[PDB]
Amino acid sequence: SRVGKKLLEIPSDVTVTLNDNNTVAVKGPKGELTRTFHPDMEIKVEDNVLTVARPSDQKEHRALHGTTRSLLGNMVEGVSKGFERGLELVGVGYRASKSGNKLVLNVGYSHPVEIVPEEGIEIEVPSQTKVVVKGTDKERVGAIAANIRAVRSPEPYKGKGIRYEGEVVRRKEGK
Amino acid sequence: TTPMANASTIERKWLVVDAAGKTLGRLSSEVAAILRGKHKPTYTPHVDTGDHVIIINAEKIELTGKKLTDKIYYRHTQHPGGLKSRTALEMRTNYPEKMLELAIKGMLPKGSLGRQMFKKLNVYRGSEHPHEAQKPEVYELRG
Amino acid sequence: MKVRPSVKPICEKCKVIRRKGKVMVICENPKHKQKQG
Amino acid sequence: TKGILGRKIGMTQVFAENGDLIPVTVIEAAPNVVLQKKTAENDGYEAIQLGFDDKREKLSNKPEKGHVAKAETAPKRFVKELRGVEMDAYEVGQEVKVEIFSAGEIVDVTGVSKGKGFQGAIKRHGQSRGPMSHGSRYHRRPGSMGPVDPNRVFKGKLLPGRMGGEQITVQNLEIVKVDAERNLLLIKGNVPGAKKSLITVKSAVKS
RNA sequence: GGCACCUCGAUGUCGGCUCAUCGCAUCCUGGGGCUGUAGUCGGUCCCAAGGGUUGGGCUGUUCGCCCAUUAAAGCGGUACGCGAGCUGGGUUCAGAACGUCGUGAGACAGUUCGGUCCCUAUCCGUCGCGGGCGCAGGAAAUUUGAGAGGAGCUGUCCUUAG
RNA sequence: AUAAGUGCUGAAAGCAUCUAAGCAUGAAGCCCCCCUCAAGAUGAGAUUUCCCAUUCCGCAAGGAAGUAAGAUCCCUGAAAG
Ligand SMILES: [K+]
Ligand SMILES: [K+]
Ligand SMILES: [K+]
Ligand SMILES: [K+]
Ligand SMILES: [K+]
Repeated sequence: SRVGKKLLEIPSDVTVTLNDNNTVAVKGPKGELTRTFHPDMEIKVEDNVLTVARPSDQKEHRALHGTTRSLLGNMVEGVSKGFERGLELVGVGYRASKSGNKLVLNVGYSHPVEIVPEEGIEIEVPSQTKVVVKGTDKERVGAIAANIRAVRSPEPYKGKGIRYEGEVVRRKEGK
Repeated sequence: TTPMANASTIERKWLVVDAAGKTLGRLSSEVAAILRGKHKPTYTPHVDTGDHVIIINAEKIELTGKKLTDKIYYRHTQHPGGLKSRTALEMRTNYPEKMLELAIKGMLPKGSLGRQMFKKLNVYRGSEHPHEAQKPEVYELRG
Repeated sequence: MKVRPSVKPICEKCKVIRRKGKVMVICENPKHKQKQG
Repeated sequence: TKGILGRKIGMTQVFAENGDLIPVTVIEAAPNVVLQKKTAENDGYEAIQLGFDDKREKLSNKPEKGHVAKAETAPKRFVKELRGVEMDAYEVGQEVKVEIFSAGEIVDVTGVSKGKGFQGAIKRHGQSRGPMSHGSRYHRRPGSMGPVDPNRVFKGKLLPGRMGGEQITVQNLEIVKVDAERNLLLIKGNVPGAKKSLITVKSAVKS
């Protein structure tokens, strides 16, 4: 596990605390993330460098080692820099609008689709055709972005729908 | 010459078995043995020589493999197409006492005496049982 | 989807994987999507 | 959940304000009383037990006298539980009167359906006759008992027997009119069972 | 079809009627992938057996063709389910006839007209209804719900919107 | 809660990857929700209320006899059969 073995530099503004049962809490400027890992993994913190160690070269351990390392890296990046996912509404009359904390999507249904974000996730609407999901947890940012994309996933005939920013939607010719 | 236990001679202890972290089958085989009274030298085939068993923490019983999802408890209602099913997961969550009872019931003898032996099993979801009056001893599984 | 006993790379960009113990191809070409069944 | 007990007087009919003709049933419901309040502590579920219909002190017994004593009312010919009711809005002794309901209020309505006695699988099971002609010796028998293979009849082969006298609940009937000087409801439609038979009216389960 | 293993001191045979029940290799309805899927329609494959799945004309028919419907008019198993439940048109007794073969008596998966369908249910099973005892005193009511059964279908129009 | 399906994050395998750990979504179907039966559920459940500890033998065990609360016979009947 090249990924697992790679060393994780902790920025000065991020504190990683290792609690019992391999529960790591990561605190930084953008908030706190807590996560339990598999017992077998050995997460060390020395001189603002987090290292992960696998007990053996068994299939499971090699896989866990890389995963654990990746997740801790995402937690540290998440509390420091945050994660953002960007969505582009493509379509005639396709518009997003923030109503309080709710995202309201008008995407050519006979009713508007409301999405309420979970705790720790902010949705911004910088333009009527652009939505940005921001948060600390990369998984949750991804989940919400996927949920929003699901309301009207991009179609191939004219690319219409909700897409990720820089998504290459495969296109087919109509008539 | 061979001695025989009977109602006058038999004396039944009460045993508490903690099911927490125990394998469904492996617990159940032992309990079934105690209920039958196979652990006593006075064991007599035609009489119920066994001890009472309380099981506690039935909800915390374990299964290996994918048996939580895959092991199915069928049953038939004796009406046509009356075959119902529950998964082991569904059993363990909602009917943990039934799950153990089923496993043990299948490991006892089947006739009149075997049904009688099953009456001395008492299974409970959580940590507590109401049989303080019977003054039950802990019994560790030999394994 | 193709659900078929034989699952194989059609093009070069086909990529055999295994999910849930089932041999699948995946490929930017959505024609080429395979599962084994 | 609101509920009350009543007797089915019998049907009649009622022009609406629009002038449409409404068939009703007349459920006389001289005030119900609360007799017990079951709780989650005591009984392991929350209910109230209503009494209805003043029974004569001849027709009573000491166990019926004794039980109503807390409420402080005469022995009640009909006693039926209501579950799901708001426990703190009753007290043992409290009277329940038809004015608990309103006109336009939806209700479910229980009774015991009018009994038929023993009946054929035609009437009972809405089965088809055979032919009446054409050399047929099969008029109103209940059909083949089923396949050969099993060597037994399949439980749920439907057969002549005693019909009617079931608990039945009709749902989503309207209250047309409430009269509290008579203790009546008027219910658009026809509810299970005879005249004088015990009718339970509740707020509808599917509202 | 092959074989000839049960039944020749008898295991009634086609079609229909009555009553269904099961499988899913799904006819409709539900959910999907791919499309040589613009839309409306479709094609194909995947999940799905919960429910549903028509009335006639002709023929003993099954089948099939046809008429008119339908969301659909599924395919199979259950002694080609169901004759101690029904029918008895066909097949398959005795009469008679045609064609044909035969010297003939007669014969024909050729045809034609006519031609007796028994049984008071013992047991299990099914559907209802009582009596008994049980349930560590004897009673009168009200109950919880382990468990079981039922229900489960779907059209068209309007609007969204030409 | 799931099927097919769609994924999120994610390594094994520096990439990619719906899966290995982890987290979602998703069928007229499954389990409930709705209707009915149901404690012979011998595992015979619960709650409320009523009666109240009698008289005899028999060493006791137990049996017998009057009764309580309550119910029935018999009788008038139907909304039941
Ligand atoms: K024969
Ligand atoms: K046969
Ligand atoms: K016959
Ligand atoms: K027979
Ligand atoms: K028999």
